[PDB]
Amino acid sequence: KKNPLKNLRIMLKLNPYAKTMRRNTILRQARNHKLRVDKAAAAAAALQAKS
Amino acid sequence: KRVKENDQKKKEAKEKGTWVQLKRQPAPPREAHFVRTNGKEPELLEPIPYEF
Amino acid sequence: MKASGTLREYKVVGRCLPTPKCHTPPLYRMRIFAPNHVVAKSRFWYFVSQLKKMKKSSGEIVYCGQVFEKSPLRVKNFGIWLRYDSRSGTHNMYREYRDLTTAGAVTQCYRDMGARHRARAHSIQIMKVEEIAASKCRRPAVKQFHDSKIKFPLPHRVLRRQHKPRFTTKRPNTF
Amino acid sequence: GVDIRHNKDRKVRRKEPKSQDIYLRLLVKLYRFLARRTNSTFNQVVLKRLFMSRTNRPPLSLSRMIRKMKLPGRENKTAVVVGTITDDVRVQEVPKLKVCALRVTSRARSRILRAGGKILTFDQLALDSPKGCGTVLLSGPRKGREVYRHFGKAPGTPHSHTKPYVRSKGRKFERARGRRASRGYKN
Amino acid sequence: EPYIAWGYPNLKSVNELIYKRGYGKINKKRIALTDNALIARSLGKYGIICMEDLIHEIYTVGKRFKEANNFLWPFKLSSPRGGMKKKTTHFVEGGDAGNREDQINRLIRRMN
Amino acid sequence: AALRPLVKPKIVKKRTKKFIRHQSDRYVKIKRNWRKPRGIDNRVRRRFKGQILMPNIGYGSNKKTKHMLPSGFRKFLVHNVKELEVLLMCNKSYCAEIAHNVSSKNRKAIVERAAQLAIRVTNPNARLR
RNA sequence: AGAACUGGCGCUGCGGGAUGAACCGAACGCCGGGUUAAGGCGCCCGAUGCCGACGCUCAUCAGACCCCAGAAAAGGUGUU
RNA sequence: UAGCCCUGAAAAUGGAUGGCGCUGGAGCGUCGGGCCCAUACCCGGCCGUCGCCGGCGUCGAGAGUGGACGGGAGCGGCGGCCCGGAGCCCCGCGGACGCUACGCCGCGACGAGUAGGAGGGCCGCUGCGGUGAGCCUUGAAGCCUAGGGCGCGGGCCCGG
Ligand SMILES: [Mg+2]
Ligand SMILES: [Mg+2]
Ligand SMILES: [Mg+2]
Repeated sequence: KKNPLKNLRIMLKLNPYAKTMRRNTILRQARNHKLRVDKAAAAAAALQAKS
Repeated sequence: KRVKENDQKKKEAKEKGTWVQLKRQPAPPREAHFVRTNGKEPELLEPIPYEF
Repeated sequence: MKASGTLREYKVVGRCLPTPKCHTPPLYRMRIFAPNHVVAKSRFWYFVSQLKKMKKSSGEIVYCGQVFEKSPLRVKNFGIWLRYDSRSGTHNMYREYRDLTTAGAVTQCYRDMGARHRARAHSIQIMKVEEIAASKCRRPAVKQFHDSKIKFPLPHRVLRRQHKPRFTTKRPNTF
Repeated sequence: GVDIRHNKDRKVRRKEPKSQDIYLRLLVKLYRFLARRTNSTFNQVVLKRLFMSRTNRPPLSLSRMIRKMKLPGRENKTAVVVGTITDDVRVQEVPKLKVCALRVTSRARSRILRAGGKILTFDQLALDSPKGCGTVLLSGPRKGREVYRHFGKAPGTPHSHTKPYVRSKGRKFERARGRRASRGYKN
Repeated sequence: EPYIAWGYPNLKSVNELIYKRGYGKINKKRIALTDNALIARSLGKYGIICMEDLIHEIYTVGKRFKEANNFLWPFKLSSPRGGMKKKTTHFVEGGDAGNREDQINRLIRRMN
Repeated sequence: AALRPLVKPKIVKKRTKKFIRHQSDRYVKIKRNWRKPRGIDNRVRRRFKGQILMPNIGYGSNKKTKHMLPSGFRKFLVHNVKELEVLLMCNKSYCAEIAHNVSSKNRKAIVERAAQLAIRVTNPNARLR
């Protein structure tokens, strides 16, 4: 019994939606990382362009 | 009563066709109701001093 | 109740099951201090069953939320009321402390009644914790901290042993 | 290791026969192949009649056999008994049934053949019907023994019906007190 | 309740257990579940042929909750890696033996 | 060493110390052969900590390595020329011992035959001149 | 000394209670890694060598952890 | 009034929070985060026992979770100058192991024990009917050995 949740393609042998459950949420926490570097820099370099 | 009584209902849904659950169950855990505090506020109490 | 760790102030409201004899029971309310939300909804049904004909298999609660302070950084004078058991009898007691929130005072009461009167945290019943303002405090131990332009030094300072040279050639000085 | 009830984990039934019979082993080795290979249950009944004991293989007399095969629906089936066939002198007329059994006695297998039957053995039954298709398996009276009439509650309890052990049936042997009301008690 | 400890498990602590520590009884033995085939040959007569269809019926208490829960071998969990608290008295009394009312999700992770 | 068998596994033996009898050291009326203690008081049967261990079936060695010699073979003692030839289909797995009751003249042919059949004799150099 | 309900020693080791029949944990094939239970963590003795938290406490008879191993009434402008 | 402390508080070998010792605690109370280890629990190994089994298909020609067919009629796709039909291989004559069936393999769960009850013994000693074209004065039995091993054990084999 190779462990599910710790290697891939054993989750997927038992749950095929679990891969597209994974690359639907790595996208919304890599695009939300870009949304917290761009918006962060747009308020870290914002007042740094004031004074 | 619950065996003979059902007999008025096993050949009643026979001609009408359900899955009526004449078998019984224990008490289910209670359903999520939606309690009401119309007007007032919950009355505040607190335990009383020790006097003999 | 163990009062393990810091305490926490819960509000619990609660009523009893809808009867044929009476609809809409009044849904009473308390203010429980407990280290998590399970002990709050287990001492709630302790203080209720001493005061009404409600017991936990004949009544349900609808709300157990952490109620917490409106000024966590404003120093306050707390004055509370106890009902602790002693060995010989049980006793009504007033008591004051000085901390930044009510859960910082009732924690300091169980640590105080444990120190001075050997009461374990199961035999003790809070009646009501509210602040009073300054210059209404009865306790003279708290009362001396109510003076602006206060100054006192730090005499005889010692800590952090074995941290340095468990074996050194430099005598420590109190300072 | 939770369960103190470990005393029943070993099932007690036979796995091999305790005999040293080199012809009975070649009938188990036939049928324990046929037990696990054929998708039937007749081959898993006649297999388990293979082990066990000589007490549990009672002699099936010939007149129970021709009584339990005159019934409706037993017109052309073979008689099966793991166990011996003796004859009855009690019965006169014998129909021409087809039988199959270990060890038919000699005064029985000539009162069978003269009526027009045929005795079979369990090698020419497997080549006849592997599935057991279209046969009747029979059984003798295993609780007809003189042993199974000493067995009951106890011979001195109320009712009892147990036949207590005596070395010589007659007067003055277990008929004095407890066995009649005039002396002692009526059990 | 002096001998047990229970609460209300959430979804991933009903998900952690079936995958990592689930084991199915086939007739009488406990074998690693590992393949959707080993549920469908046993219990597709009720309608849950795959792995995550078992976990609907065991998380939402379903129509076939008896036939799903009696299918599973009991969870041979491990000793916790945070210690425990006094083990004998109630969880209300500062122990941990009784009803703990969804705090069980903090405990199941240490048990596994 | 040259005769070089088939696979030789990792021979692990669970215990290398040879079970001795309780009160073996203290007398010579009790030899070291094992006899299990069946007293009422004694603490080897009752099995306290730090005392004489006693055999049970958990010390049973591996089913693929039981009776293996550390050379890699399994011994099989022979007596003459003919019953050395029963071993010709096991020349890579089983080895021949020669019994002590063999003389030194008949130990000369069955050590030369065991090279034409390529069979390891454990003692090829025994009771020679 | 004698009974009732359950458990245990008797038949049973193992970690703990300094040692111990019954107490608290836990019941045993032979072992490698992991984690805990009752317990503990100055030195014997594996582990507080944490910059632990808040107090109480001076004993010219201190106190120190279930059963469990030496105590009460009454009294103290000791002290909280 | 109640916590700590003291008076109340006397027994015989020299003595007992276990000892040493301990007083910004190595004492008492209420608590936090760590940390140490049982034969407990988890993972894995190995052995045994129990349970449910598997192969006489050694059938490189056996394939079975449907096959022969066959005349009465068209589907596509194969041998075109719109007709469409057996290959019993043979360029290789080639293909490991195995099933003491009282044996071999698989999977799974359990493993304490006095009294007492049964199973196995290729444990051992003495004697007989068999049987090893068995063993030996080119040294059998017996005893000894800081010699080499095997079996968990009863015991055994070999060297000197
Ligand atoms: Mg005894
Ligand atoms: Mg003794
Ligand atoms: Mg015995």
